[PDB]
Amino acid sequence: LPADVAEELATTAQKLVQAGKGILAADESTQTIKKRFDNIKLENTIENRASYRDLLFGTKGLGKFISGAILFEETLFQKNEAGVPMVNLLHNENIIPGIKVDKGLVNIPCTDEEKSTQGLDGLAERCKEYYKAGARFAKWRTVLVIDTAKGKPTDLSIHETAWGLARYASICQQNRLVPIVEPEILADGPHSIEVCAVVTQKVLSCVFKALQENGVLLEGALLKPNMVTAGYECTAKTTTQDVGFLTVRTLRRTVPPALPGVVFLSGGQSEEEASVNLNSINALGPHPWALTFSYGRALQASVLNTWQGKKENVAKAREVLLQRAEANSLATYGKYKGGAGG
Amino acid sequence: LPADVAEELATTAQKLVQAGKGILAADESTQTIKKRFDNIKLENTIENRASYRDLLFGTKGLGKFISGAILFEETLFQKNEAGVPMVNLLHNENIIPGIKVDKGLVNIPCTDEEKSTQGLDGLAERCKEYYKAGARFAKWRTVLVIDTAKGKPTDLSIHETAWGLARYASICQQNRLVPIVEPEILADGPHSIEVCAVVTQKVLSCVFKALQENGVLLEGALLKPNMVTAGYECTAKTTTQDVGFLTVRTLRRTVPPALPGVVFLSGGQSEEEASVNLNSINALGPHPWALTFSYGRALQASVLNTWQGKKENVAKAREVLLQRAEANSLATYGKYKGGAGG
Amino acid sequence: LPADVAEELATTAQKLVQAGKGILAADESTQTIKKRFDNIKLENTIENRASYRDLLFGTKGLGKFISGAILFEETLFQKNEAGVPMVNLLHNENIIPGIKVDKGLVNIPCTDEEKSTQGLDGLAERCKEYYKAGARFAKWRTVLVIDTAKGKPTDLSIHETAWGLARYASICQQNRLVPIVEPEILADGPHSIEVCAVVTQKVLSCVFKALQENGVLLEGALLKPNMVTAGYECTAKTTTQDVGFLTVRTLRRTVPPALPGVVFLSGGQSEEEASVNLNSINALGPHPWALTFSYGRALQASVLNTWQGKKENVAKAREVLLQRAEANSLATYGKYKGGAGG
Amino acid sequence: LPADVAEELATTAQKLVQAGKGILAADESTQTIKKRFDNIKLENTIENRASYRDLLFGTKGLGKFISGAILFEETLFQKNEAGVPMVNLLHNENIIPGIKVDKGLVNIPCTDEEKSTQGLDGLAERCKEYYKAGARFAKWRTVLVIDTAKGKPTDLSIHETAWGLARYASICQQNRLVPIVEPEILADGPHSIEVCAVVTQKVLSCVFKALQENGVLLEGALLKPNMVTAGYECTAKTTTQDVGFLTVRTLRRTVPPALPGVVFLSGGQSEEEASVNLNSINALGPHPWALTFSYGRALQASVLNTWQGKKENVAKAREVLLQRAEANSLATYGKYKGGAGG
Repeated sequence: LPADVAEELATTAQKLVQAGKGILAADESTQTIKKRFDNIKLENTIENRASYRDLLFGTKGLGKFISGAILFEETLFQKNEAGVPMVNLLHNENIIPGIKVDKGLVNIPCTDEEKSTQGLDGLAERCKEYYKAGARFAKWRTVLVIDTAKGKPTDLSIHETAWGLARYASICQQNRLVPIVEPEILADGPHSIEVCAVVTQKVLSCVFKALQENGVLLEGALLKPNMVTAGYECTAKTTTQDVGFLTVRTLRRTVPPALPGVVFLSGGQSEEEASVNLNSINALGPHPWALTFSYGRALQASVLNTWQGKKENVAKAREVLLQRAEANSLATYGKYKGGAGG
Repeated sequence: LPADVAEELATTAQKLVQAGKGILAADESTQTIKKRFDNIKLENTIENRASYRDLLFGTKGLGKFISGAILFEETLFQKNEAGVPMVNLLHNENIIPGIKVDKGLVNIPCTDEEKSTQGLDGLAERCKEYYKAGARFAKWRTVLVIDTAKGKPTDLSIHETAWGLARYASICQQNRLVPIVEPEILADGPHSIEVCAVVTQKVLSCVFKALQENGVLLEGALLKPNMVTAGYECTAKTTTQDVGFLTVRTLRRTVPPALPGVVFLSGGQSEEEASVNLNSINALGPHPWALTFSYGRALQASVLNTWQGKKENVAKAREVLLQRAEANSLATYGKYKGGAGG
Repeated sequence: LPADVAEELATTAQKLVQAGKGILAADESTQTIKKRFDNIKLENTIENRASYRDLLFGTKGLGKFISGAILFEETLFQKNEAGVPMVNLLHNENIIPGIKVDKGLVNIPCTDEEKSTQGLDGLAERCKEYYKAGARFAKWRTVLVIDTAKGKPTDLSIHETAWGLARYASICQQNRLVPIVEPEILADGPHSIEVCAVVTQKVLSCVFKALQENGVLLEGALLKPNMVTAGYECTAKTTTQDVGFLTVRTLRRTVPPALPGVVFLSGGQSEEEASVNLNSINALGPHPWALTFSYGRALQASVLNTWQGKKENVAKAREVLLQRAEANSLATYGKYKGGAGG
Repeated sequence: LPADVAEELATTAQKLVQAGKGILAADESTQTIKKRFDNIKLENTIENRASYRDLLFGTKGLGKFISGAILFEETLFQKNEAGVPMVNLLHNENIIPGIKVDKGLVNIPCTDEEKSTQGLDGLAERCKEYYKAGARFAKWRTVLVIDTAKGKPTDLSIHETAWGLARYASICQQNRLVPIVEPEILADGPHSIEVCAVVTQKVLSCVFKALQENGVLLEGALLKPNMVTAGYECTAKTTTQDVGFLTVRTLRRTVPPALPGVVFLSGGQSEEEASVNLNSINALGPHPWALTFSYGRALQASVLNTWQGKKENVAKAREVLLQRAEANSLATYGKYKGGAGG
């Protein structure tokens, strides 16, 4: 890898997880964002989306709590109503433009409907396309599922996820883009927080091994794993402390120090849950990597809520955004005392 | 895998390598065919290709020496000058329509220009599109290289190859399409035939393992490997006896009997050489699988040559096709005495 | 591997599974044989064992149904009461002396009591020791267990078994000894004959892959797998035909033609069950390898029974031996009609 | 793994690499020590070794620079001339008793004389035997070699190494014994330091992966790798700065933070060089793990030299020990200024 691009990779990767800042994931596809909009009964118009992405990226002050924003293709190339290109709104607040570059989840034949992530085809060309658009980091999401009964996640699922992410990451780096390796394991099921730690540890082990095999520069890469948590169905009352501990443990057991940081994913956690947990993790003293956030839902839920599509509520909702952005910023320093919303 | 599709895959896989028949590869992309045409100084027009494909698939009597013909997308959906759909010319002569599903070779980042075969994005839908259009089996080509000095093929190559193929092969089988797993090792370089056997043995072992890992029904699939030959620069005069022995050996050492047959590839072998070799192979007593051919160049060279585009030479050319196509048919039984051309 | 030793390996491996002959496993350790003896209330004296091994190996005519006898260390070096060395009794009846060379099963730390096989330490020296004693083939037994609920056999179990056998086999060959690779999967449990086929296929896949990695000459090796059968607890009434089919399928799906033969293991099957099943397997037409037996209990049960330790019953029991030896010999040709005992 | 043993392993692992202390390797086998003694023309008698070990473990004040000392079986159970048990000399100076558990290197069949470390047979029982005798941690040494031309280290080596270590490491941990995973890559050959980094990175990656696969509690174990240096024939004058950088890099790229520390090995480095290098390493700011030493030769050379066996030189020699032992202690803090000998 050219010493220049390499140096670039390392720089942005490190800038992406600088002290007190996380990444806002506003990369919802036209489909998923529809889901988000439906909750506030908003019409999934191109105008509505543009107004939304403009609401987030235009929030004056967002640059202190956000290091980078993961953008969806559309948004990466669009402008708001007043002709201001979205990436410029980011630049205004010193936020780094990012771009989701995977073409979605499909099933693996001969597995009980376990996902595979499309995107490798043409990815290299797209990367350049995006860099020119002003993007500096990319994201590719995979989905693993725990089901002790049905033996999930199977080795094929794990191997597939390992190799895919690896291939993808090796490509982005070639094209001056820092890869956010996202091997998400879904909390779905009655599995306990212990199983989650075990499965999460196994997966990450495989992941990094694949990264090694393909030659992914860890120093110019980021990991976006699921925090260790109980299954959605597990009645056993686990505490935020367990979450933090078990998570930090499994990470220390797998993630080499070369990796600049870990940008956590809220998954199905509530906005507060994510803030607290993230906090309880950093609360656990000095870690060898940054343990920040890459929150989307956990950062947008109330925003999208209080907005209701009605521009009359734009400012009001922009505050809500900073409210959550600051919570998670302090949570970075283990300084978030539950209060910025519930 | 549904008992119905399984049975079908098994059926066509076995039909595709029936006694005495091989596969005709006429799936040349617009670019590659251009190269072929350039030799006879023919213009790479749509009409010219149409006439050429038509010339091949029209050859009355072709069905006795040809089980199936690998078509390129275009040819799979086109007709000849007289409005006759190309697939129909095949049906006429009882030939099975095949389709090349790989979207091309690309480089693996962090390897000395080693390839990665594009395709998996969409492949499922495309497979359906093709099945409807009368495609029964598919093709995917991977390119490995031997370079002892530079340590090629690297594990990354061999790995990417294995997983790529297996990924494709499973998708195809899901969509009633028999997959021809093509792990081609370029005979380029001064490597000896002994090294070719070793490397090939390795490569195959890794491939079949990935096939297993992904759930590729061997009984409903086929393999198109290179024959065990010396390198293009190996001054060591090796015999066709050697080619036959080593090849049969490395195959017995790696291919499970559940695999219907091996459709050999000519590569850079002269039409006669490919025939001779394929004969030397089959000559080695009964084998657990069919050791047939899936030639393209070693079948078309003389035809395209004698044709010169001039329709005035159509039948003259077609004769040459049957000349070769029969040569190899006998080679199948080990009954080919070097004579059908040189 | 020296062409001479290699040639030797191939020869004995092929001689070991010649037409109509199987291998008698009389390699019970002082512990296990105690178990066998207890059933007839025999004292586990050295004299008793010697009388026993002498009863088997002395049976005039045993050389037609037995190609080789797997011996336990002791027996390999002992003589009978009249000073006749055991290996000489074998030579008399043209039976090839074999030797169990693994030091037993221990557990794998961090697995639910899954076995690991000791023996690698010093194995090479022992091999020579044994060859000098007149042994030509060796055996090393591993034990895998199916438990869908507890996810057994785990990958660690499978990987361990794969690598161990591999290491062992590569050593024996070096020392002029043909290795009988035995990856036994126990029928214990409520798993169905379908699961057994699936698990057995997975395991064999891994096994042969490891063999490849270590460089085990398949042509000078033998496999001793468990037949595909229902779990001991599975109430679902399976037929001998299913057993035969499913077994042959999984074998064709994994075992390369290079492997000279497969010497089946009776495990917990009754003497007849083993004869019938073995028969129903060969009944399934021409196979690419020998599918013979390596029966021990299935060959000794009635012998040890009718003998009762009382020499007055030696001849009577010797007949019983041939009775079973012939059953399984015909079963080799798919010619065993249930009758030689029940 | 029991919470009690887990805690213990974790404890001693962390104690074994406490600030400023390293490990003294005096586990030399009767044969290797003979070599050492031959240099000072001393007779390899039982008494001589006893006096030598006694000289080392008696050094009043040694405990400040030495956390633990790797003993050979003999020394672990012997006493000095005055009847004082060797382990007691250690306890006196608060040094932790360690034991080498590997039964020696052997060749891997079908590799150009690459090693395989014996031991696993019995290791469990022996571990108990040793724990009782006061052994708290253990040692196992694997030897890999770099030979770009002959493609060394082969995957078979790297694999066997990884699985061997992990197998041992898990057994030790079961029996309250902290395992020192020793993947030594011989600096032999003209390979550059860049290649050493690459190969080392690879090797470590594979090792930690096997450790994971086997369930080796990283927190209760330690690693003894080679430092990243150039080959014995590499005329390219590399600096200690380079050694320090590359080494720190390849480690950050492969070692999870859960691993307490890295106990470096001198190999063929001169006492001073090992000190300098180890200093250049620690000099590179704070690290997530302890980058201490586990020297043997680089600690004993001058001592054994100045001793000449003549007890008349005992104290004179002991001073030299503390001379070096302190050198490295400061090297630990990056405070060693080249002066304690040359």
